[PDB]
Amino acid sequence: RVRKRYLRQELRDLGHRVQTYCEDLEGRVSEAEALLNQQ
Amino acid sequence: NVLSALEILRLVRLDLRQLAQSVQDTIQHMRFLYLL
Amino acid sequence: PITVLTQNVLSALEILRLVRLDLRQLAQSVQDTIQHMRFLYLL
Amino acid sequence: NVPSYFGITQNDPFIRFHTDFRGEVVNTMFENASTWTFSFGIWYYRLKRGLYTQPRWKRVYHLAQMDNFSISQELLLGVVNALENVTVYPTYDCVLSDLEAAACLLAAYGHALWEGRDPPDSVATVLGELPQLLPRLADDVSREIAAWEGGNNYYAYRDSPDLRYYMPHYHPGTFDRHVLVRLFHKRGVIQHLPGYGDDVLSLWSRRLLVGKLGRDVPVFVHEQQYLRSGLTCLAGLLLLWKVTNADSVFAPRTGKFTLADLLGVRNFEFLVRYYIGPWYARDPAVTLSQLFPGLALLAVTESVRSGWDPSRKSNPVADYMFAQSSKQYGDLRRLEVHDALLFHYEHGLGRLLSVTLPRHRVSTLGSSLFNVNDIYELLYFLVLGFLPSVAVL
Amino acid sequence: DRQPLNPANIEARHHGVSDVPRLGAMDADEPLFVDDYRATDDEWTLQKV
Amino acid sequence: DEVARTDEWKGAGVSRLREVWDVQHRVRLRVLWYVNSFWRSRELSYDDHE
Amino acid sequence: KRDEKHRHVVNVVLELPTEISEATHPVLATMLSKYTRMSSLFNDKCAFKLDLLRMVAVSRTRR
Repeated sequence: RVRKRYLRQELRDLGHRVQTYCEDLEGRVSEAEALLNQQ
Repeated sequence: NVLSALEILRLVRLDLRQLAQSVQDTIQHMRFLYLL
Repeated sequence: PITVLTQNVLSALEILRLVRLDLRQLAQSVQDTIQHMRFLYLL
Repeated sequence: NVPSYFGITQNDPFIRFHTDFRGEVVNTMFENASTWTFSFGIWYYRLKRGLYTQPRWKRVYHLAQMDNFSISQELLLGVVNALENVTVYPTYDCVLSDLEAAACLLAAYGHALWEGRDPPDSVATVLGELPQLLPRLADDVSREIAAWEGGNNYYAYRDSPDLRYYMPHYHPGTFDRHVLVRLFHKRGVIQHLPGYGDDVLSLWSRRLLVGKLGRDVPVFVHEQQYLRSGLTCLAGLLLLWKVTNADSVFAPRTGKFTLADLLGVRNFEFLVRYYIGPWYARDPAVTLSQLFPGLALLAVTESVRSGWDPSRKSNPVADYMFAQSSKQYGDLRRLEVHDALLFHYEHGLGRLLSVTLPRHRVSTLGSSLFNVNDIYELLYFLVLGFLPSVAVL
Repeated sequence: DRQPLNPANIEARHHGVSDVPRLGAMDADEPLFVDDYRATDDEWTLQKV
Repeated sequence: DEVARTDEWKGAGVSRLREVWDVQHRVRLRVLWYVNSFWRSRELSYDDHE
Repeated sequence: KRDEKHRHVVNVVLELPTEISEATHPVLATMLSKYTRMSSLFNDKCAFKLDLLRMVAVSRTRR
């Protein structure tokens, strides 16, 4: 029970971190597109 | 030219969305399957 | 005396190089966390 | 006053080199003298042929031609780095080295023999006395092998099949059926091992390591991974002493490979003079794989040939090399392959020393896998980990 | 099941999209699936009445 | 004149409030962190090797 | 090969009649990608059958 609870928390934390990184990369790509298209 | 770069970056945005959604769905699936 | 178009292209290329590095960073972090969990909890 | 010269054999004086002797000799060999005709073993050739097909990796390995009998420097340095990294784990710093653990283990047994001699308070004396103390241990091991009943590996650790990590104590029974620990607790060296079906060792370790480790001298019996490391080191040391003393290097040369082609008393004593004392002096972190890479290579090859699997075509050295060379492998995954390679190496050495005549076994394996023909070539391969040979066939 | 439900143990239903892992968990007890609506005090009182 | 430790302790105040459960997740308690604790000034190292 | 996985999950998990197939049902074709990645729960065919039913239902709704 203890190990399942800890692993579940770790998995959810990583699922949040991957979303944060994905949004950061998406924002960088969008800014690059905006700068290249219309300054 | 810039149009090819713009199309490639749009594809990059789409693939980022797909990867994020797939990873969240996968972790949720294994959480409901085994962790319960 | 080059135009600002080339400068914008170069700055964009620098940003995309940074993105390229960050992708490898993400992969490394994911692998490290995966093996951490596998060692500790999954056993 | 650290010497920069070493002598593999008594044939030539102590060859002088500056620093980082493996890389130094590698680049000197590959620069000053032609290598396109030089060759390693046939096993190296089949590994080269298997590894050439991969397009990304062949660029690093520089395997331009499959039909070529020569090997580039990159693949050799990668293999030597893999076999050196097998014994040292950078993730956790080792408070005690395998040489120190083995030295303590043998000095505990010889305390009665050390009692007649003057009492030493440093490892610098046991390192000198080891070539005299260890033959008694070898004779005792042979006697216990003949006496105790029950791939005939007498040195195999009976670890649980599920575990694949070297670090822990261990599962009970892992040290069971291993003959040397039988001798050690029969002679009182290890009074009791938890999980078995101040000791003299503790006092000796404290005396010979209070300077290096300070007051804190961990007890070996409880922190028993040090037992595993020192036991493997001691087995390798005694086997290597037997190999070195078996035949003198003054025997007539039968293979074309010679130190000139490379550069363009007791047999073990020359190795003891520099490889044991000065190497400790410059860096106490030296392990067995640093002094004897060839032993590690032959043990790994023996384990691969025997078909043994620690979990129960795959080259564990190749897997480890792919591990450090690629960022896809995680820290714990690279440690897993590290411990798998360690398991293979220790199983191979245990299979080797369980043979009545290891001389024939090592000679045949060197002849069929690494072009090793006589004692001179065997010693050079053991010191360097590789044996270049001019290809004339 | 045994302990009070934390917000982590409460999951939101997703209607109109594929939700097969939830359908697999139908017989489970530890996660509770809710309809994303919350009952106001007035309708709570009327329901009790 | 000098300033008492109690005055700076009061004025500095807290900035943390966190819930911590026991290992078996039976009991939950809250931890307060004071920005004026001598805990800050120490050169502390922390690591959680697996 | 995705063909073998699709055929397995269509003929064993979903137990669908031969009259209905991937070519004839766009909703099934869209759903196949999601179902294939979930190799477990295949002993619980009812979940997949019910999910297919509700996807068809949401397909037919006026929104």
